[PDB]
Amino acid sequence: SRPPLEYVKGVPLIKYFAEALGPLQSFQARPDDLLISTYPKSGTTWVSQILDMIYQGGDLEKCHRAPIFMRVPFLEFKAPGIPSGMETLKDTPAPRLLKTHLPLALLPQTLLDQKVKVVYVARNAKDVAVSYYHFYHMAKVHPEPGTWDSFLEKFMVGEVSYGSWYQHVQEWWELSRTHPVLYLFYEDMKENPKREIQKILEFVGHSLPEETVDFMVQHTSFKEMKKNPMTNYTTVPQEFMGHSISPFMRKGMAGDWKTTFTVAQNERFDADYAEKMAGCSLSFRSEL
Ligand SMILES: Nc1ncnc2c1ncn2[C@@H]1O[C@H](COP(=O)(O)O)[C@@H](OP(=O)(O)O)[C@H]1O
Ligand SMILES: O=[N+]([O-])c1ccc(O)cc1
Ligand SMILES: O=[N+]([O-])c1ccc(O)cc1
Repeated sequence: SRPPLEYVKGVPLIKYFAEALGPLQSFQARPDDLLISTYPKSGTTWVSQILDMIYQGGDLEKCHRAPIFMRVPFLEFKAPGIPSGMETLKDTPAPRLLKTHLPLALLPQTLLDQKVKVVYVARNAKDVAVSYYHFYHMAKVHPEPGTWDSFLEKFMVGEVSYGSWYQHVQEWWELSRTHPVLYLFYEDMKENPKREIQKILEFVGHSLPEETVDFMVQHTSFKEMKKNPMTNYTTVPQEFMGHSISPFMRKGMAGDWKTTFTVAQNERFDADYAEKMAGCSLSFRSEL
């Protein structure tokens, strides 16, 4: 019933995920692992499904084996009456696709040392905040969200599960200068998914015929993913995720934060964002 966050090295975390970090210290990466890394609500499930269809040669018979959360072990995950990501990892064959939201301050150092390829997805802060707010309501391991205005204040000082968005997107953007990281944007995927799939294909070093890429484009669109039981999280216990409170596949839009942010909230957020992202080669689009 909505436990408080726990701080581990400056990072606020779901308490079961904090507990999960102990067993995870004995995780050993493989030169052929591939890590999907995002701040929450930035496109994790979307890119996981794309990467997993690439892994199965574009066939969809093969992606229905089990849910996405079984096919792509979530490193730090754990919950009551649900297998930890470390547990699920035991039964995952190489080459493995792995998922995390851990800041670099917590990331198993084995992944950097083994030079593990990373697919990093970033999304504009305002859509992430709105998506995160609704997520808190359905995903019951999170503390109480509160009102949207108070949730928004928490999001700006990084007092939410996994801490600061502004730091996450910046530190992984720096990492990409020195480590194999394909650094993607949710808004790009939204604008031209085929182009982004072709980018992911080239990073993992596969080629596919164009028909298979079109097939993948269709089967990873918001509407297909919303109705697919394997990707929409409807198979987990109600005590864990309340689908009738807010579906995991909620809207899938770039730019709809405008229907949630008030004008005062926007002005404050914009002033704060400019202090935080002061210098940056890194930039985001709020809208298409
Ligand atoms: N194939 C797809 N196309 C566009 N957005 C999708 C997507 N699959 C899921 N998403 C969206 O991405 C979000 C969740 O990201 P994550 O998988 O990292 O938790 C949600 O955003 P919204 O709440 O804005 O709808 C969700 O609806
Ligand atoms: O990541 N998740 O939300 C999960 C992960 C694994 C599981 O068995 C159920 C849900
Ligand atoms: O709290 N949860 O159950 C979560 C949190 C993050 C995520 O990527 C999936 C599941």
